[PDB]
Order: sequence, then C-alpha cells, then structure tokens
Amino acid sequence: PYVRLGYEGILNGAHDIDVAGLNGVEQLAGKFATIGANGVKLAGDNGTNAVGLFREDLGDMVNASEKASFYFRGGEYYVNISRTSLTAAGIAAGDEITCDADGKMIKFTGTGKALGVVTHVGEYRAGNMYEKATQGVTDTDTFIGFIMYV
Amino acid sequence: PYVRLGYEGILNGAHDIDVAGLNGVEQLAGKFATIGANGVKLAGDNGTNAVGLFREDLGDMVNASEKASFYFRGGEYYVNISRTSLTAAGIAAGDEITCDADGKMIKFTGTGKALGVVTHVGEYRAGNMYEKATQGVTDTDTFIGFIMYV
Amino acid sequence: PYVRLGYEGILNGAHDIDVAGLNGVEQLAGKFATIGANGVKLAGDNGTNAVGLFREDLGDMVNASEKASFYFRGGEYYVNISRTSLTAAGIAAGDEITCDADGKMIKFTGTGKALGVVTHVGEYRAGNMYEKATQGVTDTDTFIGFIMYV
Amino acid sequence: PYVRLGYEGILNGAHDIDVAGLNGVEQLAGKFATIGANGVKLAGDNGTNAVGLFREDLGDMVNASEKASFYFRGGEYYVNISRTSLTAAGIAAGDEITCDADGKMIKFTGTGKALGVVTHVGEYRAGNMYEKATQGVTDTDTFIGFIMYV
Amino acid sequence: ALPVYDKDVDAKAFVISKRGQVPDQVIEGDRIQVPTFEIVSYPQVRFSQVKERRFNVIDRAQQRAKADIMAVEDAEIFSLLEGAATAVNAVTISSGGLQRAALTKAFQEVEK
Amino acid sequence: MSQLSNQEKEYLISKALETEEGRVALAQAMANPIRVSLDYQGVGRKLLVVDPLPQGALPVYDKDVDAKAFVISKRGQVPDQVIEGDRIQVPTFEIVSYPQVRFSQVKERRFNVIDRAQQRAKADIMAVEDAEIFSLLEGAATAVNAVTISSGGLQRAALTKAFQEVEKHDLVVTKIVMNASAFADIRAWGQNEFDPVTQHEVLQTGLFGHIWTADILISKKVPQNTVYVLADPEFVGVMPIRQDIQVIPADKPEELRLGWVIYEELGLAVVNSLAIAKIS
Amino acid sequence: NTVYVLADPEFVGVMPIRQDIQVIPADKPEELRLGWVIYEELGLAVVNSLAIAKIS
Repeated sequence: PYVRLGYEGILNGAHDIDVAGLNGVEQLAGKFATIGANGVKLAGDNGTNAVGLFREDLGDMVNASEKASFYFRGGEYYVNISRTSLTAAGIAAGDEITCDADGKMIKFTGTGKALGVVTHVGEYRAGNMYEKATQGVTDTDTFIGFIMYV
Repeated sequence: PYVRLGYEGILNGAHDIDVAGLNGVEQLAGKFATIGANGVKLAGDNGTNAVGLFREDLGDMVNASEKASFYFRGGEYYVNISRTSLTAAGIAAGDEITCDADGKMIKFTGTGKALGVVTHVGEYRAGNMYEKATQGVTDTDTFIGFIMYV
Repeated sequence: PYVRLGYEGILNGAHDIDVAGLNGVEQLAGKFATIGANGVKLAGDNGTNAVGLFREDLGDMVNASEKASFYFRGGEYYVNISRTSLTAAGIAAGDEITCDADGKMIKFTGTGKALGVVTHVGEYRAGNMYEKATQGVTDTDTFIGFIMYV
Repeated sequence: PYVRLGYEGILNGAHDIDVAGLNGVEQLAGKFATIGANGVKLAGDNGTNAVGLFREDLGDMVNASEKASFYFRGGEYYVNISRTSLTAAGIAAGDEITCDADGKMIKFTGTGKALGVVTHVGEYRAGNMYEKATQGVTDTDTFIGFIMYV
Repeated sequence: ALPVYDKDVDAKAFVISKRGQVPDQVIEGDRIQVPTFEIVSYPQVRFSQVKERRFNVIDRAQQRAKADIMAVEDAEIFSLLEGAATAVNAVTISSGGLQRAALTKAFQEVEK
Repeated sequence: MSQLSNQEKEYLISKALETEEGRVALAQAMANPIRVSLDYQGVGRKLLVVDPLPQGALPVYDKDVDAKAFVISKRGQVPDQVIEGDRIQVPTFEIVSYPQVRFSQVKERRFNVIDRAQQRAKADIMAVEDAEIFSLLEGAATAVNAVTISSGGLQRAALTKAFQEVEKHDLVVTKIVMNASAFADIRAWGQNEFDPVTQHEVLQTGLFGHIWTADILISKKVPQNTVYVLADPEFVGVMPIRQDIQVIPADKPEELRLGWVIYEELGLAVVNSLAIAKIS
Repeated sequence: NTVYVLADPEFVGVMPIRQDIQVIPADKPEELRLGWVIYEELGLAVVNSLAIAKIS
C-alpha cells in the first residue's frame, strides 16, 4: 500500500507492506528491525522507510534491501510485521521482531515487472520488462505500482 | 522408464510428462521462457528442450543450457513440471511457466549413474564419489544411453 | 520424488533428508539448488560442513546466504536441507531441495557451530558468533541427539 | 559426529573403558596435568593419555616418570585402550580418558607373550626389558585390551 | 569479534551501509510593511531586515540538525548521531551538573 | 532517502553516483594501547601463571610445623592467533562515488582493532583464546567500599590492597559512566569529586594516568601495573591486503579487501591486577 | 566538535532583497522586505556527535 504516494516518489509518507495478515510458518531466531544508521532516532513518517524486501546484515539486524546492482536476489519468505507509526519512520522494532509468511505482499516501483535491482535506496526499481519477471502467480505488468505477491 | 517424445531443440534430452509418475508440487513464482520477443512477454516458437538441461539466468528467466552456473558439485537437474502437456511443445511461449527440480526422466549413459553431472552431449553421466551431487538413482539402471525415471 | 534414501556417513554434521519438508514433516515443494552458484562450491566429506542459513532468490528458488564474498545479499531463517541420499555429501547443489524453517528432519550442527561465522558456500566454519550470521539464540543449545532448531 | 572433536560435538571419536576392580571394586578418575596446586584459567588437557606410562607424583595430578624393569611390583601403568586418530599427539580434553591400574583390572598391550613397551603419546614400539618395562608379567590368553588383574 | 587460533578457522567481521540522498531546501520569509509607517519610524527599516535575516539563518540550522521528520520538515543530524545519556549518571541533579557530566562522554569517541 | 524528499523525483541516480566528500565512520577508544605491545617471532609463546601459593601456618615452632614461602606456577601454551575481517566491494560503485575505497581500508582497519579491544578487556576467556583483563584480576576487601561519598578516596583505597600484590601502577582503566557520575556529585561546598571543576583536560590520581574506555562493563574500574600484568606479543603487524586476481575474488565481479593482524596475549599471574565497584 | 563533524555547503548565501514593484504594492502602495537563502548541509562524520537530553 503506498504505491499511491509511490510511482517514483517512494519512501515518502506512511507505507505499510501488508494489506492482509501474514501466512503461517514462524521464523526462528529473533532479531531487531531498524532502518536507521547507528540507531533509529527518526520519529515520524517520510524519510527512509523499511518497506521493500529485507536482507540480514550481521544476522542480528534485519533492514531494508539497500545493496548494489548485479547479483540481485529476488523473492523472500517473509516481510516484517508493521511497526509503522508516527514515532518511527516505517517499520523499526525497538524489541525483537519475529517474522512469518510463505512470502507476502511487497511494493515494486519502476518500469520492470516485480523485480528490479537495488541502487542502495529502499525497495527495488529498474526497467526492462522482458529481462525481468513477475514474482508470484500470474503475469502482472507495472504502470504506477502494485502489490506483488512473493 | 516410460514412453517419450517431448520436443527437442538441442540434441538429446526432452521427454513426455504424460507418463512420469507423481509430479512435484509447484511454487508460487512465475518466470519466462526465453524464445522470441513478440509483445512485452517473450513469445516465440519452440526450440528448447521439454524436460531437463535448463539453467536459471539473472532476471528470473529459465531457458535451455548445457552449462552450469556453479563451478563445482553435480550438474543441471532443473526440469519442467507442469500440468500442461509437453509432447509437441517445450517451455511455454508467452506468459508465466513454473519449474521445479524433482523427479522426471533424464538420460544417463555409460558406467555409473548413482550421482550425476551434466555433459555436453545432451545427456547426464556419473561424477565422482564423495565429491559431486546426486540426481540419479542406483535403483533403476542403464542399458547404455538409457532413460532413467527418478 | 527423492534421489535416494539418506546416509549417515556425512562427516562433521549435516545428516537426514526430510520426511516431506516445506514447514514440518507434511507437504513439499521441489525447487532447484544454485547454492554457491558463481564461486567454487566446497566439497563435502572434505571441508568444514554444517547446515548454514539459506536464502531464496529469483523467486522460490534457493541458493547460499552469501555475506563473505558477496556484498550483503541478505540471508533468511528458512533453510535448505540438501540430500544426504546415496554417496552425496553435506550441502550440495544439483539436487531437489526440500526446505524448512522450523520443520523436520533438519540438522543444525557440524563444525564451527557456535563461535562460528558463515561461509560463502552457505555453511558454518568457526570464528565468533556475534557478527556474521547468528548460530541461534535459544536454538544454539541443540546438540546431537536432541531436537535441532534453527 | 563424525570427526568431532568439538562443534557440538559428541562422539568424541575416543572411547576409554572404566574397568571396575576386583574383590571389592576400585576406580580412579582421569587426571589432569598441573605442577603443584590446582590449575588456573582452565585446567588444560589431561596428563594421562591413552596408551602411555605415567606415574602420579601428586594427589589429583599425574605426570611423567617411567617405571623401570626388574623385580615385580604393582601397577601405576594407566594404560587406556587406544582411540582412533590422535595417536602421536596425546588425547585432548573433551575426549574420553580414565586411569586404569592400582587395585583394579587393567588394559594390556602386546599380542602373545611377546611384549615390548609404550611411548607416552599413544604409540607402541618394540624393545626388550633392560632399563625400562611396562605392563605385568605376561600370562596365558593375553592380548591387546585384555583384562589382567595387577 | 574476539581473536581465534591458527589451528581453528579464522574469525571474520563485516560492515553494513545504506545509501542516502539529501535534497536542497529553500528557507525564506517575506515581511510586508506600509511605506508610511516605515519612513516615519526610521530605524524600523534596518531592524525588520536584520530580524528577518536572523530568523532565516536560525530556521535553516533548525531543520537540518534537529526538527523531526514530517511532511514539511527534515532532520539529518539528529537521526544519525549516536545515543548518550545523563540519566545513567543520575536522574535528577542540577543544570550545572548535567553540563559537567556531558563533557566526559565526548572523550569516548576520541575527540577528547 | 534519509529525510523528506523535497525535489528529487529520481530514485535511481544512475545505479549509484556520488561526489567526493566525507563518509561518516566510527571511532572508539580502546583498552589495547593500555597493555604493552612487543613483537615476537616464533610459532608459540609459553607463559607461567601462578597457581595457589601456600604461606602455610606462620612460625610457632622449629622443625615440628614450619611455614612455607613456596610459590607454584604451571606452564600454559599459547598458539599464534588471527584477528581478521574481510570486506567485499564492487569496483563500479566505488569508482563512480570516489572516496569509498579509501574509506573502506581505514573503516575496516579501525573496525577490527576496535572490536578486539572491546572483547579483550571484559569478561572470562573462551576456548579459542587465553588472557582477558577481567579473568586475570582479583576482587577487593569490604574496607575499600564506603558509605560516605568521596570518589577519590575509593580509588585511593584500592591502590593499597593492590600494593600487597606488588603493583607498581602504570595506568588506571576507568569507565565513562562512573567517571561522569563522580563529577555529577559535589564535595559540599563548591567542587566536583575525583578532580574538581578547573581541571578536567588531564585527570590523574596517585600521580597516575587515566585511559578512559567503555570496553569494560559498567560500574567497574581497574587500577593495575598494566605493563606487568599482560603483554600482547605480535607475530605480524597490521596491514590492509587486497586480492582480486586470486581465485575466489576473481570469480566475482568484485574485489576483496582483507584486514588482519596476527596477535597473541599473555596473562601473567592471577593475583596481579585489581577490580573495584564504585558506588560513585 | 562542530568543525570536523559538520560542514555547511552554500548553494546561495543568505541575502535580503527588497521589492516595491509586485502585485500587492500595485493594488495598494505597499513595500516588501525579502529575506532568503538556499541551503544544503553536509555531514562529514556525524556518528561522533552525541546527543544527551536534560532531565532537570
């Protein structure tokens, strides 16, 4: 949700990652969510959000997918439970967060499909809808952002 | 070992999925077959193996290969599993086709068959013992170019 | 279906095949192994093995959680159990993978278990367990002959 | 298992039998090497090594000295049946160790009445008895790991 | 990350980074005055300019360093900086006492 | 982003693209230069550590029961140790952004030495390592502790228990929180405890220096003759090394930076060094 | 340590501007005092900066 503030203006205002309660299958080993840099002391919406897929850092931190392009890794088996509040900039748990799903809804922007690359900025984008592909069941084409199912 | 025609695009491999026993469970995510380029999707004429000798690209596309992305351990064993008949068609032109890597007939040849690697005669054959990955079975055995059901 | 029945002569941890994994001992999806695809895979029954953390990529296909020769590609808590079937060994790529995330029969031991880091083959080796992928939290206290956890 | 020797870590690839005494049972527990008073910053690895001629020179500690041939007297042998691997390095703490001798039935070396002696580290050698000797005076039906009362 | 042996497998360590973009901002004010009022008051012309100028220089610093992150507000520095707390030292103690206590924290960083 | 986007409506920025300017990095204090360093060439180092020493029962007779002066030590063996970290980098991002390379060698070098120093001071040893300041040390008698405020007096008091052990006192290894807390208190009337208002650029008690680190757990301060207590042998000094034409770095579209030192640490005796917990 | 830790980039320096010739002065004689800057702020190493909050 927030593809309606998105369409190339992603990571402004409140965005969740969820429109429906996540599927089963707990993840074992707890860990924190933060999207900040040496602590989240970010309070209020806009700025860097923890929307997008995630990546494990030191395996003690999870954060948003903000790597380099090329050797990109597609789908992942969970998204973090929303702690999006106005005492935060997106999801960032100040306790340990434990995740779940078979994979769930995520947010994709760009002129790709459901899969892009990373420019070290939250979420994925990139062009080429014939060198990229839908994640999840059935073909879905991207034109203004949509919630793509892993 | 079972009746096969399939649809070859490279020499050897390809087989029927009409008789190939229990078919493995499909996973959520779609991806394209690289043949042609009519419309946004990639849609061309078949010219790809039906079953086995595929390698995943970057971009989340699947197509034929006799190459292995990894340098060590076993070979290809990425095979197509669908509920769609392959008997005059390969991987689907246009739209999302789902793959797996479990069951279906492959081809082994020569001595040994227990573990396999991939060779570039469109066939699989034995790799080294305690060094390389398994794909084959020591329950069905070859009669020299012979078709094993996994 | 399976490419053998599991052998427990795989050195230094990493034993069993799942009854039917995807989340327990009931229900399964096949999916391909590109575990250390690009890079040298480590021979099992030679190297320092263990069952590491594993990562989905390019949808619902799995590979190693690389973090030690690749610039934060993430990791996950949803693991690969690789086939100890026939004469294959430790982690292997070329297999059908049944996966878990709290299910069984997982093994979660071997060399460099606790005071360990994660290799660029998606295995554990020794070091220190406070950086570079967790060895578990309360799931670090599971040894041989006790019900292993992630 | 296998080859472990730690990492959680139970085999330990070394088995040394506590042979209970005769005419009322006697035991002695594996001894540490420490010079005088009790070892600080852990107590290190055992003074006793399977297949080695040691003598206690301290109450809870065992040390070097080699029993000299000529005129038959009691034990102080503390031969423990050989483990598999680590046979010219001694045996390290976290593997199986005991003491066997002195008021109990013991572990013997050498096959037939032809005997020779033992090195500390776990090796066997030839040698006639002429300035040192190990193990009791040979009897009928005496082989390696056989139970002689001394 | 503690040291480990040469007969035991070497320890590793890693750094993680996120990339950030900072856009430019414009701070500005206008103040509206009636010529009659201005001409007669005299120093009022100078004063109004110097105050509005001062006010803009305060508002640029205020946003960049502090504020909170909202839909019309930024906050760069405040977010990034590392935590430190007087409360560990004592909870309720003089204003003087806080400033003295506070000096010490900086040492830790190797600022001295 | 990092805070509200005001005008940028590009989120790509050409697969990353950045201009030459400072990249933020951590600097921490250490408990590593506190302990003395010297080089060693060999394959292992052997130390003696003092076990229990029997002073036995004091003179009361001659050749019935006699007192013992006997002190006992055991030898322990230390292997060469490795401290290392690797950082993996891709040339394209690095080349366009421009300071990343330089940032990465310094940030890496600092990061490892900092993490070592943190672990090394506090807490009991592991099974891959030996000698840690916290293990080596003894407590202190009930006397050092007071029920009247005087931060200076506690630290002073501690030195005298330490003297019996025969510590000549190099430096005091002190905690950032405790030291601050000592300042927050008052000497009743004017002034601040430990050292007063006017001096705070130099803090010295007993004619001895303070190295202030947070490595050690909170509420603990450690006086000692640091140079005797431990010694850090270095087999090879710190260097950055890069492999990119070696086998595994080659395979990647990437270059590998290695940052290592080959280290050791000896802990002499268990009755040298002294810990105290402050109530101020 | 303000000088190393942050730096102030200036796209435009602060400057007052004065305009007597716009829409509202035309309708009714009025004078406008204009005051503005265009700013950006650089952070050279901002994880050296410590923030503490007063209690009392």
